[PDB]
Amino acid sequence: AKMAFTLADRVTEEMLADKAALVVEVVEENYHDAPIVGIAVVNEHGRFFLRPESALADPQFVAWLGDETKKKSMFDSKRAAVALKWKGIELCGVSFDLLLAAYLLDPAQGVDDVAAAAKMKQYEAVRPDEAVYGKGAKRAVPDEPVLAEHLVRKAAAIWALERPFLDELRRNEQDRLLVELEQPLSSILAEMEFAGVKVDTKRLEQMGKELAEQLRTVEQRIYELAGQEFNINSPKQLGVILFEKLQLPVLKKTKTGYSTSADVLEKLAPYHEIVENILHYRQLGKLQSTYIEGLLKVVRPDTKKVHTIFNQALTQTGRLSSTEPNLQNIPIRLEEGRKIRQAFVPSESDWLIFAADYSQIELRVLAHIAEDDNLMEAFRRDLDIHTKTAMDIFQVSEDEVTPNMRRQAKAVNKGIVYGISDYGLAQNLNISRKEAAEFIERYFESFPGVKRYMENIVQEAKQKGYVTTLLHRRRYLPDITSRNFNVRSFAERMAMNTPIQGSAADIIKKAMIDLNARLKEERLQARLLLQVHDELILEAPKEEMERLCRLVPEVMEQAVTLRVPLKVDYHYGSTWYDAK
DNA sequence: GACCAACCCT
DNA sequence: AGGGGGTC
Repeated sequence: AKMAFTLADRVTEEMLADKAALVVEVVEENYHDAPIVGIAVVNEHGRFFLRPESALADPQFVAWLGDETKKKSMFDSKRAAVALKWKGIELCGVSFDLLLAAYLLDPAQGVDDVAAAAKMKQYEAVRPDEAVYGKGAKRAVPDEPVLAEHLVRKAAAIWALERPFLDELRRNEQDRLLVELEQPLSSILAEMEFAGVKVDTKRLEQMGKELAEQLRTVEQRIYELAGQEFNINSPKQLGVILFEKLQLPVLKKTKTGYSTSADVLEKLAPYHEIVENILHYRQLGKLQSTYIEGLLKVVRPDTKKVHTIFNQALTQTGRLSSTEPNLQNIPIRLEEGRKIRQAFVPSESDWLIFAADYSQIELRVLAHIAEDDNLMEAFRRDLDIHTKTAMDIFQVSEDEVTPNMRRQAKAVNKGIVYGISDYGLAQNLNISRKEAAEFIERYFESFPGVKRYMENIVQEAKQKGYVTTLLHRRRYLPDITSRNFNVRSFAERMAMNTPIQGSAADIIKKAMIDLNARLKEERLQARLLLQVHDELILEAPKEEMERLCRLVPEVMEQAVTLRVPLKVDYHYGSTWYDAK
């Protein structure tokens, strides 16, 4: 049932209306320096398909793309915007992004194409991308009539669905969240991804060489200690060596066999010297395969940069994620892995890396939303929150908090944030369930506002069907009324955690927007490179460091006003590693 | 190609 | 709480 459209050979004026749905199709998953395979425009004058070689060489089309007063409705405008950046072309005037609209309305739908968004409004006259392009090894751009019809159907769907999505967003009080936060963020993210992060590949290659050697040493030790050679990475062979040949106790069983997770191996260590070597082996192998080799695979040889993609429409809480590479999980906890960060360097000579991070943003949001007097006081006094929680739950003075007490109060604080239960805290602290329940009980005795919040939010999630964040992000929790304890309990944890994690995500997004405007106003050459949930990483000329020291924390702290202050710490240095 | 245990981050 | 090799 073909949809009517003009398969245009040249760009004409009626294609350049000041309101249109626009599709700029980039089929490669990684859109950096990738082909644009076709273009489609739908507006008041009709529906059009243009070949990219024609349209992107046409000066009037390029000027239309870059004209802020010519409004476009798209799906996943950052994909388009980034692909066009690599071709030297600017995309402006995107006033509606259907991907981001669908994500705000319900993140649980997993909307990743136009067809999935359209289904939300009983619009089905468009195919899923997976049906048009196929999947896996059979993934292919189809021939032009099939391609052109698909792109026009997508554009037509966008044109049809804008009004219904914006109506619903408004009813939800999410219209400003789309227009003033997620859409402008999307363009900031596009700049970040495009700029990329410079990598010292030589330093990485030498790290790889050293690891290679330490891995050979530990691997031989392991075969010496096992008394035979085997695939250390094989769960079958390793399970046989540990739990049969060597008779180590079986403390945990996997669905398919013996468990060898790090928590289990740490318990087995006293019984045999093989265990610490296996652990060290896995630590090095992780660094080698994921971080040295993985990173070296994705660095662009021409520029020596990595260009991540930030998925802004994926997480259930409002966080971003990062892929190919993931720059939000670069090792930091153990010193040997943290050195990987010495390979991330400024993109120009005499530039430095600058990192700013919120101090305990999740707990401070909790203090604000729960209005707990004790917690709010703690933050208003800028106390070490974990020491203070130790003092209250153990009923001791600051002098009497031992390192183990602080470690445990810390785990409780994480637990309260992730809404965990006597059971989940017990596993984390390696203790009994009754003991955990005693900690939680003491916590709530000291922070009765937090308890009140946890109760109130679970009830609100049951009453309304969802919970919300500070800036009106939403998460639907239909399992909250389940009669199955485990399923219900998980939904309740989500009710408790989501306004905390999600409101934190809202605040840092708003900081990024405010910061980008300030950097411009000041005409600084400093640029945002990365976000890592509660921190922003920038590069700038050494001559701008002193100004950034004042400017960046202040923008991040003033992003919203909460009942308690926000606090931002910062550092800078020659490499990401040194920015500590 | 798809899963799953495993492990890196906040 | 939220993400991003071996074995069939």
